[PDB]
Amino acid sequence: WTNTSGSCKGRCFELQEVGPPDCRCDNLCKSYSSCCHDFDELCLKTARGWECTKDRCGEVRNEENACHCSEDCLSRGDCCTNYQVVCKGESHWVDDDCEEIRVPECPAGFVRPPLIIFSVDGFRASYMKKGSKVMPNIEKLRSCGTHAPYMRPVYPTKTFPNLYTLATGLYPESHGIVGNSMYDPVFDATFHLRGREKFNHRWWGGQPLWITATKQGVRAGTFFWSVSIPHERRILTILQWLSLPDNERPSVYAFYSEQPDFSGHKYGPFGPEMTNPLREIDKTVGQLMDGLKQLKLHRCVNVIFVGDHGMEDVTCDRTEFLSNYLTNVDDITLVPGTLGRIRPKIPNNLKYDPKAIIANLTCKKPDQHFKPYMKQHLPKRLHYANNRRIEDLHLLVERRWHVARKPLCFFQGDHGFDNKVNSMQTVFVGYGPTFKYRTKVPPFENIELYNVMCDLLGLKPAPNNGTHGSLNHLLRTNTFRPTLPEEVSRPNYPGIMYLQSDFDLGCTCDDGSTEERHLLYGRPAVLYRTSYDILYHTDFESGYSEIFLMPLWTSYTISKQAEVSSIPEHLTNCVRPDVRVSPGFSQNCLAYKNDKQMSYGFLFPPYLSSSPEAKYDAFLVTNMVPMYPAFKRVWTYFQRVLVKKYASERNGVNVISGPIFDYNYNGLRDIEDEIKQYVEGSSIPVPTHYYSIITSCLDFTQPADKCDGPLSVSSFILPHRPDNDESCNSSEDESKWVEELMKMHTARVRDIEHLTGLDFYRKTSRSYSEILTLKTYLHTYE
Ligand SMILES: *[C@@H]1O[C@H](CO)[C@@H](O[C@@H]2O[C@H](CO)[C@@H](O[C@@H]3O[C@H](CO[C@H]4O[C@H](CO)[C@@H](O)[C@H](O[C@H]5O[C@H](CO)[C@@H](O)[C@H](O)[C@@H]5O[C@H]5O[C@H](CO)[C@@H](O)[C@H](O)[C@@H]5O)[C@@H]4O)[C@@H](O)[C@H](O)[C@@H]3O)[C@H](O)[C@H]2NC(C)=O)[C@H](O)[C@H]1NC(C)=O
Ligand SMILES: CC/C=C\C/C=C\C/C=C/CCCCCCCC(=O)OC[C@@H](O)COP(=O)(O)O
Ligand SMILES: *[C@@H]1O[C@H](CO)[C@@H](O[C@@H]2O[C@H](CO)[C@@H](O)[C@H](O)[C@H]2NC(C)=O)[C@H](O)[C@H]1NC(C)=O
Ligand SMILES: *[C@@H]1O[C@H](CO)[C@@H](O[C@@H]2O[C@H](CO)[C@@H](O)[C@H](O)[C@H]2NC(C)=O)[C@H](O)[C@H]1NC(C)=O
Ligand SMILES: [Ca+2]
Ligand SMILES: [K+]
Ligand code: NA
Ligand SMILES: [Zn+2]
Ligand SMILES: [Zn+2]
Repeated sequence: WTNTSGSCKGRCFELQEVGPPDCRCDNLCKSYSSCCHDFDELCLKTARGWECTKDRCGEVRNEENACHCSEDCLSRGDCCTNYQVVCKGESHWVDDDCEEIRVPECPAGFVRPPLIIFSVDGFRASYMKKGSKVMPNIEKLRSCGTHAPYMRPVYPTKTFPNLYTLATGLYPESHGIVGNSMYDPVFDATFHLRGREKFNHRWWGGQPLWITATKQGVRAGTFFWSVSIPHERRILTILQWLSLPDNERPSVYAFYSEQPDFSGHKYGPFGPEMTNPLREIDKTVGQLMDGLKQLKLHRCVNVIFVGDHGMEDVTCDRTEFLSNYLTNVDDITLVPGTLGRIRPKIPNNLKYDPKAIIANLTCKKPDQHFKPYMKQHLPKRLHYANNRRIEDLHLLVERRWHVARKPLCFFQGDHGFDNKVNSMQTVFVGYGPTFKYRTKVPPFENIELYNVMCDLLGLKPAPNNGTHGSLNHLLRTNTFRPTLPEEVSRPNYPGIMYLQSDFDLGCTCDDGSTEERHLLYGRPAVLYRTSYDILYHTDFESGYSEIFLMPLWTSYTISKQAEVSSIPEHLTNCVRPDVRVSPGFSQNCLAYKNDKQMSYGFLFPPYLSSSPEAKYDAFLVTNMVPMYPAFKRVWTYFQRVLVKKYASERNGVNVISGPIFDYNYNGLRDIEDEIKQYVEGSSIPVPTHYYSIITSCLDFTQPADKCDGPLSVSSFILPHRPDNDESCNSSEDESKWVEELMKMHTARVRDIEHLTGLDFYRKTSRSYSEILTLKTYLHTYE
């Protein structure tokens, strides 16, 4: 019980936490039914609006006014933000020339630059192109500070998952807010945007920035604002807190605006109607910046202007209905819209038939505007599977479309789609002493920001999914010095030890300076305890695992001019024992011969051997990996057509390929116990995915093998599946569908590192920070 009888006299938006029985005067109160009886009256004044007019200057203070223009307002910290411009002849901040801020210029008593996070909902990256004509304050922040052309949100590209990702540095599958709506089968409870259940702390994982700050003795303003509190009041409140005594004043602040999202939904992202809400947000940024200038803080504070996701054109007319595919949709619950998650309407309903459902949803219309996935099959770059609140059955929906359960307008915009979709990209600008001046940075992912916000506040981040140091290039100071992970397992370098006669595998073949040409960036370090051998070859090098019986990685270089050659018919089924590696640590062809479903492929492609002699090396048993015929369609096209195409296009490429095991879909390297499938009758483990990392010189005029400067990388994590049901056009020639599949499964090098326990690019001429940026890069193909 809370005693509402008390008063918010001299308590408005107090920062001190107040529990029952006493009543509150903070943001969470209206929201919690714990406000004092005079909260609305004392704390939410509106009288006379938000701006000083000439006729108010010098006024005697009336405590009923929303803000003040009286002579004492400044030391009281409650002037309207435009007070000085109107009453003291000062200029608006936006009208002042841009000037580099080389060090914080802070008033007496400020020990470090405060951080203000100004978050905007549904701010599409491309809105920035409207420029100073529509958004002059934001344009000044953008042009004079540090900006990315866009920032990538997490999937699903909706508000709750993204704002909490900004706050924690975690993927939704790890922080737990996997949607705006979710069902937790263990709680047997439902979380909704609307309603009180979301207030229960059990839903919220990881450690958000405000808790991290507080635990390290750094004070935070509110990161929650009640919907009933107008934006102008939010800004005045922040400015009031910044005027507090040294021993009360917070170091970190957040502002949130539900615009331009609301208007985007109503009018669509390209509507002329979007101009007004954008002007309104800019006006709010102006109030903040004018207010800061009034406090002599405009060259002291670091300001982050950041969005949660973008906005796409989505209308009533573009809705797929599940009732068109399934006979009884009244028996399922669908989280609908720009994504789909399906579960039985009755929890744990035994008649739920997910295999039959997926079958009826797979490639059933030519123009089908979604694709069903079991969550383990979703592209790994989405990191969207390892949480009990994520339904097994997912629908990835095509941009511009909705999926709904059945047919049983007022919106023209929506978002939630695959986070590499252009329309979903959002904004990032950093301005202040700690950010660089007039600097553009490449796009980056929102998971990276928590680390940077900790850097800006002198905090040590809780464990998270950012790669700390990968954004050092945004900062003038406060950068994080990363340290190389130490290698855990040193390799063996086995020389010859066996004779062909020593081998009984069922295999038949009916007929320096390797490290220099083929390992351009050093050997990958193995960051777990295991046993493996380096193997050298004219055309390739590998780290062969004696445990998993195949390479952990195979590395090779292909020159721009490289020749593509066939596999001679007499070598079609050629597999050769490797006299460097014991028969007991080798695969055997017998298992393949006997397994009616599983075939094999090679990591280094015989198609790219330098000579007919060299080709024989590609047929070694130590280059062989288990591949379903379905996967082989993809892999052969990749080995035979695409790698060469890349070399020709990029002036040579260096390729590192290998297996990934992630049977429990947690995005991390499986241990032996977690592997669940082997080649028939054998102990040869079956990868869930195969990766390839393709590196070249960013300066394409230089060959990959003689690159003096920054690198260019594209990588993939291809799902190893027994069919190509994912690819609706796979009945056609590989040239009509394989690249499309690969693009969907693009990946960061960092993603591969998590999944493999390997550490790449340890011997380069670049800084460690640059390499970390490279490893976080995602080639999106948009
Ligand atoms: C992205 O970055 C994160 C953070 O580093 C990595 O996630 C971590 O993975 C490790 C290794 O697998 C896990 O270690 C295990 O820890 C558990 C005990 O964990 C409990 O206590 C910790 C510390 O207080 C807490 O963070 C954990 O929180 C999980 O569980 C909460 C309660 O149910 C839940 O509210 C929260 O959202 C989180 O759930 C997520 O993780 C669990 C696995 O723990 C998973 O089942 C769930 O679906 C969510 O994904 C928890 O209370 C020990 O018993 C083990 O021995 C082991 O040491 C970390 O717990 C885990 N941390 C978090 C916060 O998720 C990701 O691997 C990384 N991803 C990638 C791809 O790199
Ligand atoms: C570093 C932190 C980044 C920003 C600070 C702001 C919040 C940090 C908070 C994380 C928890 C946030 C919980 C949500 C508060 C806003 C709820 C909201 O107002 O939803 C608006 C609604 O349109 C979203 O629906 P939609 O995704 O647009 O379909
Ligand atoms: C709820 O709050 C009201 C207001 O503070 C409390 O009223 C006071 O109670 C004390 C204790 O007997 C009296 O001495 C005061 O005269 C009251 N003050 C006013 C201004 O009303 C009330 O006691 C609270 N209810 C509780 C404590 O259960
Ligand atoms: C999958 O789709 C088929 C139709 O293509 C559904 O089968 C129909 O539904 C009922 C019950 O099975 C039959 O009486 C109809 O004759 C079938 N229609 C056709 C056109 O053959 C099947 O029910 C669907 N499965 C699911 C799980 O929804
Ligand atoms: Ca795993
Ligand atoms: K076979
Ligand atoms: Na198919
Ligand atoms: Zn949003
Ligand atoms: Zn929205």
